[PDB]
Amino acid sequence: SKKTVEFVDYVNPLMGTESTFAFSHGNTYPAVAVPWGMNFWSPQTGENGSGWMYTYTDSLMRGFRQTHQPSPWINDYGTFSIMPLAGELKMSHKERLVPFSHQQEKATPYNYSVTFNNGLQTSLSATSRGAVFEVSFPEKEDQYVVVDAYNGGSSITIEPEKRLVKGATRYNNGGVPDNFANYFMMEFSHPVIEYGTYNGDTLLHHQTDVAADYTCAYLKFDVPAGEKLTIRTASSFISPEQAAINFNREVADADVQLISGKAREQWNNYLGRVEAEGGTDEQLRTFYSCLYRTLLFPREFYEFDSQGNPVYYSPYDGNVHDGYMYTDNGFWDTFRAVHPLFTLLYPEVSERVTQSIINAYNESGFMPEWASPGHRGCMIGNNSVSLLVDAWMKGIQTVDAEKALEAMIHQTQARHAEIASVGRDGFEYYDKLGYVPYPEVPEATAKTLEYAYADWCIARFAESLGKQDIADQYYQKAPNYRNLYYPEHGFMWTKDAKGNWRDRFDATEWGGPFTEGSSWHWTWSVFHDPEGLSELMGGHEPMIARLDSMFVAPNTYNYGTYGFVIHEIAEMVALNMGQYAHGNQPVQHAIYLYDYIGQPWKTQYHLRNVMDKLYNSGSKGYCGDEDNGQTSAWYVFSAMGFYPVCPGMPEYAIGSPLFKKVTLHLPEGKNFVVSAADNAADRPYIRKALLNGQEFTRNYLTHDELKQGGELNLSMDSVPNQQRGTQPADFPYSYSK
Amino acid sequence: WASPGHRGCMIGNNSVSLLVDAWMKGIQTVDAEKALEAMIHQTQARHAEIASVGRDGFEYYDKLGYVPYPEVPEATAKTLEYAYADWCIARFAESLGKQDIADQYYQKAPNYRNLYYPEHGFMWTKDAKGNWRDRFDATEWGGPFTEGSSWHWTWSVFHDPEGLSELMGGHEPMIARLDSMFVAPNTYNYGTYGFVIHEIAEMVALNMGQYAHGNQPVQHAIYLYDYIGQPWKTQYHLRNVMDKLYNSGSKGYCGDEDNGQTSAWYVFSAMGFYPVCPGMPEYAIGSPLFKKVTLHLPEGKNFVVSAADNAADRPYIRKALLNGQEFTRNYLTHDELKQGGELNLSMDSVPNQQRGTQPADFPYSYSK
Ligand code: NA
Ligand code: NA
Repeated sequence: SKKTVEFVDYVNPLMGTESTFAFSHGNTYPAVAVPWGMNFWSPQTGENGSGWMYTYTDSLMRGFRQTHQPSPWINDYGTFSIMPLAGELKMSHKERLVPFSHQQEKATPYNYSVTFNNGLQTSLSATSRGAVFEVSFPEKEDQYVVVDAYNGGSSITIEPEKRLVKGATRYNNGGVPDNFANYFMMEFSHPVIEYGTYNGDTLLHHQTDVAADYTCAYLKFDVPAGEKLTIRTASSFISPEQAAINFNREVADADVQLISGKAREQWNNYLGRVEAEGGTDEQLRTFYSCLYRTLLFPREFYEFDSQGNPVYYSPYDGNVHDGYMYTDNGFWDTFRAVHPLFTLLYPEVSERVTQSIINAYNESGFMPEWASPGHRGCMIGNNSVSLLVDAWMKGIQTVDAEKALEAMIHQTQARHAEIASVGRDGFEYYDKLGYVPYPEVPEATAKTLEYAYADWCIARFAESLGKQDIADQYYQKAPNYRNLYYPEHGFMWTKDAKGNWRDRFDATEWGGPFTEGSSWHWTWSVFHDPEGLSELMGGHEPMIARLDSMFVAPNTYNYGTYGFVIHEIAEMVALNMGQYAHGNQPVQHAIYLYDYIGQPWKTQYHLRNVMDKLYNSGSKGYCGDEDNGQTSAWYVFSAMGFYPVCPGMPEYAIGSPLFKKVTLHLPEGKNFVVSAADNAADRPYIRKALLNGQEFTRNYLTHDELKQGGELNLSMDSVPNQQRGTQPADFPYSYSK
Repeated sequence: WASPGHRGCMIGNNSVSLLVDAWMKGIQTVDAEKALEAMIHQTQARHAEIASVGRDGFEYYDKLGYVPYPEVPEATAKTLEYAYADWCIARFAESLGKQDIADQYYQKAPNYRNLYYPEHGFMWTKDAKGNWRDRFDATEWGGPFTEGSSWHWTWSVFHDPEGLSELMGGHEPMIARLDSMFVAPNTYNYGTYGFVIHEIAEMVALNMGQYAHGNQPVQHAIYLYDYIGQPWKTQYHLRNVMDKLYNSGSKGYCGDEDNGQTSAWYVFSAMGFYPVCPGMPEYAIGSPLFKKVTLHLPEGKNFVVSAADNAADRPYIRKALLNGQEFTRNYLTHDELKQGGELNLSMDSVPNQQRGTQPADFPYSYSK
């Protein structure tokens, strides 16, 4: 039903725009899009070529980009920009610098609007594959639009009499076939009075066709006072003909108001699949902003042909195929919570994503791990397997079982000749030794830990097909994490190919056999077997103590006499020293581990503390020094009250919900409610629970329990209930249990 | 190091810098041939007992392009100091018309590149066989470094900021790394309960020591934004440092005064400009502390830096006139000062991101 404040109204696309470390994979741009849209749009302040496309502290705008960028370091491909200008014409991105104030900027998912200091106003709204702009030019100043087709070998053609511009952009950062291009077209509402092209060296007036390394074109207008210029645009990865089909289907005849309303409706539809009630405006903004961020990637990479059928340009083999393709995703990051969120609330997406993984395998020989748009060398692991198996175990079964199994096994028994992250780096050593050795293989221990998990997923998959021999082969590798636990030191470490432990153990030392972390983080990377990890650590007791040594309260000695303001200044210190590296991948699940070892109240306390202290909805809203936006799905799940600790096992460990109520609108008209009528900032603890009206003491919900609809009714309290959730029957899955 | 005669202390051949910086500014009171002989000898010889007199490890340096560790103590710091002295000698020889000698020394000016560890993005160390020392650690003091770690010493390339940015991946990455050194502290959501809790938080960041003010190899670092397109950041951060890291009381400095050096940084920075690279007669512009400074130079010439609307929260240069003409360069030459005149600055509470961002505006780099 219509509401005064709709879910999309809570979204701030600039949340955490100042929260990201320069040398991380976190994006900072206010994406204008529809969910999973093939093309995104954004303001651009950075130079062409810079992954730092939009920098909040920069006050000069250069263009509005059609972008696909999933990380500043992965960078962009198939990108061009459009830039309206008043007064003086400037062609090169190096010279198009127009001052604006954030006070005259309004960024939302369905429309970005900005008014420059010179009074020129523009806004744009996106469809899946196109966009529409309005431009209001200042009176009595020259009126231009510049189209920038980027460098790397581009072309632009102007047809002034038809008010059309078409072109091809080929800029990319690798991972593309030899015939790669994005074919674009745009239409202007008003007569093109003058026009010209630029080839990176010379501005050529009256010329209408240009091709060079770097190309731009300008159009000059004479829009009458009171009127606005509309620009309609769409692109395709298939051909100029398909770009025109996309244009005609999605943006032809539209003004920005039409596209804006449609995108707003789409966002409200998709965001509204989880309805949060009974929270502050700040909490609602944080939640829906994180959810918006979560519904952007991976992007759909398919298009609908003249017959309305889905087709795609393959970024793996460069041919056009029937069916579905997605891209722009690092599974090493997104298997943990983003794809699990899809399997629950957006399973129609997982249905197509899983098919696309197999398609990429058919087209290239390997499943992707980091793709943008094709195979890119980045990060580690075989988490492609997790997406397939997690979905399969939740009843999302669109791929052929035998083909999927073959692909999974191959991913663990081969590696790309050039790209270490494609397939399994070090598989020969791992199969022989039970671990990947360092310094023989970079990041060996983090790899071993990721591989033991992927092998557990493959065992689970094979077992569910009745292929018990293959399952037992893979279950034999599931405990390989144990092979790197250094008993004298009580942490994961590394060995060379001869079995010698690396000299001078140091739990805090980054790099080497570890990835983006140290043993302090990577020791927790055993989410398929928390019970087996506790065994290594000497039992539930020692494990609880080590978790406690990550989330411990600040020490204020006798200084708290100055007030409660003392414990706040004191809490900063632990976070700044980084005892808990919120966002660090191998410990994203760690707060939930208390659910497995008998003290769920600690999960409840710490989770609620993190949600309150490390998030807000503003420009620095991903507060964790180690959080560069990657915890968006983590926040959505955690606010709802539960989290997929081990994808591939259809279970969600229970934390503590943020709102008085969330309602999940699931397939086939089923609704699942988590109600917490007496929830409050100082009432993080679950005293009692009813599941569908029956006393409920388990520390997890199954996917089936959610999917069938119903209600988890929680009685929240300010003190923990130490008699609840402490029995072995209450604990979620472990391989060794 | 002299007190009163030769004393074994510290490193480098910066005697050469005193001679060359003065010479290139027109101070020429020594025999040119004798000075060149002495400079060359300083790089080709070492005192039998005192490591800091002459060039410790010169044999290795000339052969390998760097001083190796553990063969020579403090090898990486020495290499970086030597690359700069060699650049100075090249400048001197060139000005005398000795182009061959100049070219031989200019070939050594880029030796700083030989210790940049690409995998890690910091200066590090190699042994004589060319093997990187195991267990890289950017914050590890001692060994191949002195009075600092790679974190500090990575910035010790005053004769070639452009070439340093090249190693780092360009202007933007170098900006990003400077920004992290000078970043204001993270206050999470604690900003609500109190304030300036941000001020208190700043003191913690300084206790931690992200930017080691006074630490020699990074003294110039705040001025580097002048070389890479964002002078407004130099302006903001310099003024912050001058306000927060100095006072006139008994605990007035953040570290050793050092024979006028920490003191001289403050004097230059308060006047509005700083000699990033002695031996090159120019001064990178920062942001003046006062509404006016007048320098009384030789031959009755006076140079004025005026900033009539200067104030504590107006650290930025909106606009400048040099001797009445629009001025956008991020440096003044020694000749511009010496001849007398005025740099008239319009100060502002917000940065002017359109000013001083062009290649023509950047000061000297050997690589440019
Ligand atoms: Na952050
Ligand atoms: Na705004």
